[PDB]
Amino acid sequence: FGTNGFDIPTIAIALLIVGVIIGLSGLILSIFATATASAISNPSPGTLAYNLTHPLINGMVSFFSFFPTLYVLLGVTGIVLIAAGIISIIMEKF
Amino acid sequence: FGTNGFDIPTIAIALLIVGVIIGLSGLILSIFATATASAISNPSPGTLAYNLTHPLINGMVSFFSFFPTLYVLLGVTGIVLIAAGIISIIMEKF
Amino acid sequence: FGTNGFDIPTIAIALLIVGVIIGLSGLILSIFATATASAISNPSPGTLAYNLTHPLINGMVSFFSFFPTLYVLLGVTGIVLIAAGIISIIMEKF
Amino acid sequence: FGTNGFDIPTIAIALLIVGVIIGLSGLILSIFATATASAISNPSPGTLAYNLTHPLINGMVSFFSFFPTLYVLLGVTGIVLIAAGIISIIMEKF
Amino acid sequence: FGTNGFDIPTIAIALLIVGVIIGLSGLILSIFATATASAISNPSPGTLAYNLTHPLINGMVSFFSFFPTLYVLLGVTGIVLIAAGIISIIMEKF
Amino acid sequence: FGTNGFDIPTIAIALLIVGVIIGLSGLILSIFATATASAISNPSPGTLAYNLTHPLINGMVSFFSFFPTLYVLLGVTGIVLIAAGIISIIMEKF
Amino acid sequence: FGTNGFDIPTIAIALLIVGVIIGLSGLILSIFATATASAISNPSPGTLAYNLTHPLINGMVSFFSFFPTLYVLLGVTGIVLIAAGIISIIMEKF
Repeated sequence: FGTNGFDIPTIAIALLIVGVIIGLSGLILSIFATATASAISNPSPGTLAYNLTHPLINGMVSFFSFFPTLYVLLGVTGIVLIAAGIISIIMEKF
Repeated sequence: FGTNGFDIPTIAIALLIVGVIIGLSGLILSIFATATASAISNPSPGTLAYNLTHPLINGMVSFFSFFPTLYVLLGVTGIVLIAAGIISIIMEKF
Repeated sequence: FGTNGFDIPTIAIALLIVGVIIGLSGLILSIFATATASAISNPSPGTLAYNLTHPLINGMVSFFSFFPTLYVLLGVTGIVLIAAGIISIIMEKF
Repeated sequence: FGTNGFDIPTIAIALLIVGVIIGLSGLILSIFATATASAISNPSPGTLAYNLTHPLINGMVSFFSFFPTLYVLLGVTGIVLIAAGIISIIMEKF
Repeated sequence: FGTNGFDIPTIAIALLIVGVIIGLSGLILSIFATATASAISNPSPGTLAYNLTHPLINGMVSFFSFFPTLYVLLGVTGIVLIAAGIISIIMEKF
Repeated sequence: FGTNGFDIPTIAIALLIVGVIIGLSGLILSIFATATASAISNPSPGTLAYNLTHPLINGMVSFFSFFPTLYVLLGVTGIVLIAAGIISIIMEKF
Repeated sequence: FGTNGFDIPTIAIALLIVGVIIGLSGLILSIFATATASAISNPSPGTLAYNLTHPLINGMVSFFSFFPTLYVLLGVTGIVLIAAGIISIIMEKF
């Protein structure tokens, strides 16, 4: 069901795959992050361990704050793909 | 029953396939998402685990909000295909 | 699901890998730094051991303060990659 | 249905294509701009980040304000094309 | 849909591409500039580091102030292109 | 989207590249200059080390004061380039 | 009763096997865990044996809390398998 490489069943299968992978990833990352939160303690505000450890958790927080826009762009890509398929169909179907 | 590549039985079979695949995908994704909801807990509003985990679920929500328009475009594609078939029939059938 | 080398499932898998590795790294570094903090003592402000040891901990603090911006740039790289993929799709999909 | 290169079905197909492409473009640009608005924050009116970032958003606003007249001219072009077709028909049809 | 090289679909696609690229660029530059603002500190008004660092941030501010007019001219170019297309159509369409 | 070598997407990409490189350069130079300021001390106003070291820091200050106008000219170059592109379009587009 | 490797009797037999194995496993693990609960005592809240033994039972509890989602995913796999069989039948049965 297509013209050259655009197959609606293939598109649906790809959507299935990407959705399941993203759900998987969220699950694994949340489960791991719970363990990370459990492991690290809060020594004190101002002794050596604090100076040694604070920037690491700051970097953790920053990167995990960067995740959402990555996911949003990944979502946007699919609309572009389906749309390019539509236009390619229209171009030479008539 | 057609002229070159437009076969109404083939079209009906393709519609069967895509519909069943989409129903399958919805079923699997919902069942998996129920497990995801069960697994992740709500630690607290403001401690480390919250900072570590909140953006992930935000990205989850965003992508799953992107799904509907993808499905709508996928549906729109079929009308274009059937219509191109109709026009191609009319062009050289007379 | 792509054109030449841009595969959304591959992108999601790569995001999974990088996120898990970064969480791992933070965990290991924090656990090791706790041991470092425990091991080294504070001899006195002005005798020989202080002169011998202070610059080392200063360098420790400095490098660990350098970590955050490294992580931020590492996060920024992914947006560039996904975006280049989007543009490459658009260029020859039409 | 024409004389040399003016084909009313071809004209209708071209109108279909351009309309769908323009709707596509508006959709994609709006969805992307929502993400852009979400990503960038407002640091403060007068510190370093403001000086560093304000002209960029000013240029964004300016270019997007330039879009409308581009679209209007693009629309005007079609009337000229159809009209040239009409005149070319009249010239040698009699 | 054109005469020699002026194709309205191609024009719309080009507008899509340029708009998306400009939005991308603004996003990346703002995100990077936030990190730049975070990294550099304010040592003091009059010691060595100030003399060493102030002209650099001055040059930063100047160039980023130069960006807007560049964007405005880039926007102006498209009106010229579409208009040249219109005139070229009119010249030999009749 | 152009005539011979003037491509608006290429221009936007070039602007992206130059802006990011300039931000990079400012970041690296400021971070290095902070270390330079930390390393060198102030011996005394009138003994040997002062005579030995003062002209070096004077040359440092002078060159870094020369940077801003270099950046301003570098910014000016882009307006000239875009403008030459506009004029070249106008010359033979009609 | 199938096409290539999808055999409904084989599927039913596999379901029988997996169900019986899972029931077996639950039985054995519960019977063993009862003995584990009987064997270990509660020395006191704060003497040496408590420090020596508490983390072990904590790890026990954690892993056994991890079991349920493992079982849920194992259950989900079968729906995917049966569904892939259905789609494979439909693809080339017509």
